[PDB]
Amino acid sequence: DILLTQSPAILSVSPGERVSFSCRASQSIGTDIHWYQQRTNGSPRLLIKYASESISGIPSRFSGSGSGTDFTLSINSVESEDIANYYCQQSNRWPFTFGSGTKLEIKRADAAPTVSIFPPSSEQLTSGGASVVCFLNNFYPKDINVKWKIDGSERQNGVLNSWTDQDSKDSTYSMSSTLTLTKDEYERHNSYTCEATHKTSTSPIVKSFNRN
Amino acid sequence: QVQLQQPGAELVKPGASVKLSCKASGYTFTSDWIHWVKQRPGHGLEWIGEIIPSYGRANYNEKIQKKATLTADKSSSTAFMQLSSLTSEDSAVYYCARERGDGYFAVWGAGTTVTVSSAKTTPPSVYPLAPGSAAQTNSMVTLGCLVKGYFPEPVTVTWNSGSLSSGVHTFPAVLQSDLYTLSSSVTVPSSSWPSETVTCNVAHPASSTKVDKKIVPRD
Amino acid sequence: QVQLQQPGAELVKPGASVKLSCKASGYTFTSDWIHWVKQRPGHGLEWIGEIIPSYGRANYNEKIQKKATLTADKSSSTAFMQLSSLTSEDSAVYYCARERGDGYFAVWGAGTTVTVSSAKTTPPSVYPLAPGSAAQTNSMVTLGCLVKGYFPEPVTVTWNSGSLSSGVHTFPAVLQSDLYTLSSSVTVPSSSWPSETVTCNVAHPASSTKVDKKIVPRD
Amino acid sequence: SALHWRAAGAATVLLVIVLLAGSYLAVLAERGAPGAQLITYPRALWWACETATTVGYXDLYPVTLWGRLVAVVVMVAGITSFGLVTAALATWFVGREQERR
Repeated sequence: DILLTQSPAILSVSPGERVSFSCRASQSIGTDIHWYQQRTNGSPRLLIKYASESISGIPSRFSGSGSGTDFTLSINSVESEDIANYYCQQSNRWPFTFGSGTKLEIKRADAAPTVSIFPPSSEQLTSGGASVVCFLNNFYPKDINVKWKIDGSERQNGVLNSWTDQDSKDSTYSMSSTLTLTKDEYERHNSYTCEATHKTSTSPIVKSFNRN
Repeated sequence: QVQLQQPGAELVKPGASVKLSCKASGYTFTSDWIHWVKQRPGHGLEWIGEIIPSYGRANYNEKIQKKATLTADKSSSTAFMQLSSLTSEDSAVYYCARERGDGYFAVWGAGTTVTVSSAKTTPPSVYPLAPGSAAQTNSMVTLGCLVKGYFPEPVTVTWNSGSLSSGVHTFPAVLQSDLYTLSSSVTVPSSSWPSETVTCNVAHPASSTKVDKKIVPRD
Repeated sequence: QVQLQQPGAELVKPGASVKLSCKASGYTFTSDWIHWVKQRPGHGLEWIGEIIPSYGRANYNEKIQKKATLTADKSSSTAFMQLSSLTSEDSAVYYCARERGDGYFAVWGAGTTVTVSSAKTTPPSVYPLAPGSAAQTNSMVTLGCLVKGYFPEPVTVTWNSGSLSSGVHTFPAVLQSDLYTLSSSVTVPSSSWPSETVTCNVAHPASSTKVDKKIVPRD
Repeated sequence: SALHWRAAGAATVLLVIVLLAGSYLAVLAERGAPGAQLITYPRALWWACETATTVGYXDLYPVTLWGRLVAVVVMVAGITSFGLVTAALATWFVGREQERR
């Protein structure tokens, strides 16, 4: 069963540059290779069929070449919408098989996060419980730390973070930090702080509110 | 028109069984093969098997245990895949794709999220996220909605029925005590809110419950 | 008779376009393919594409961006290659070669130097280089001419229209402030000069300006 | 018109049919066999052509029992047909020249 190898698994390139992904077949398969694109939360999308043939509706930016056991999918001048997972697939011999996958990653200019703290909603407090959400948006690189401080004192119990893959709109990253606690726990407290430490500033960017 | 339609999600208890479907549209030829591809989270694509409707014959991946059984119904133009005796291992997104007998997968289905758990279905709780009264604003403002306490995955969050896709972020869910939770954010021109409504559409397929939630400023 | 004739040089501004030509002579068969090979300085040969005049069909290298478009003109027996939207990367020497449909390149063109710059064409300044009055001489003497301030490349320097090729050296040019400069040297029997004239022929194709320069002793 | 002339043409229409059903059936039979290469219609049609003519280059061949049986039918149909046209050309030449006497 033909083994398709894709290396490297992650490719980092500068905006506008020319990137090339490679597929290695464990035995000659002609030009019976096809390429797919899968963005985050999306389904695969045929990009190139039969190693070189272009599909209708695909930017002229995408191209493919190769024959035998070595194949290449290239992107002349990569851009944000191209951030996704690329796969190859062969139809030379049964059963059809898929490559392991290659993730395209872009290296844009450093971006500072846009912090935003949100007090628990009324309807939420009504059903019993409060959640203070904080959004760190459009920052780059993706390395970032967020500290919680309740009434001046750092908090930790009940905090659940969540990061997003590189955005296909601006090549940045974003994260959501949440601090949950029952109404009670939320009642006997006034100030809630959300701090963010990032490469862009030697000083932390913070936001906070008071359940006046 | 969406070429292949599949149920957004399916929940199955360990050892149980579920039958996924895929309804096709557009042109249909005798040379059509419907394929099923399995994708585990964070991982790649895994060909499961194929079937040729016009004839009713199916083939399966030998390199893996055969949990699937393929069948086709010519009248209703639907292909089915019977998954049996499941386990946490059989939990992932299953795609169906059509191939015109030429080797590549022209079109894919949105995919059906399958979850194998002893848990219980649970609709998500949606709440607004408007700035704080003391939060000064620039030329842009950020809002969002909090979806929590739901099961199983997934949930599809849109802003103003998709007409506001730009400036939207929907963070990955986090599992805890058998209940996922995620948040979505949006950024519209500060001056355009709340002059112009900004609602949060949340659909939870696994329970057939869609719910909106207008985002207005606090008192 | 030179089988394939190509313009010595071409200058193009970034983003612009130029159309190179190649006029053929000698026998011509229906089985003739004209190929274009691109060579960047200090590097090797890179097949760009091919065309079959008698039929007008062309094929191109897939492993590289398609800047070229091939066309042929049966009447004037000329093959053309339209290079478009150029950049510093597309700067090199382009060869055309003929293949009798048997796989090897029998004959090549002299090659057309293509330069992609925003600069401005500039003919070269030629000056003599006769020994110094106090320079004793052996059985041989050395002369030369200085070509400087020209753009773009290249320049073809010959001594006495090539009849003195032996004992000649033409150093590689050096770029500076958008103006190349090079020197050529010659060594003839000391006793044969200046009894017998020694001139320096310098041709600068990119500007269509050929100029000679007699080399006589100083005052 | 004439029997032989009709049987020939009938052999040709029948050939085209066997060629197409051959392509379909070959893929149906070969798909499911590891390593099988006769698995997409366009090339299976080209396989059928080179089999019916007997030029069998291979560049493609069946490997399953049913694929081989389908191959056997295409071979025979092609050979019978091409052989039914030779007999029609012989009947034409004989019957004709017989007048040129």
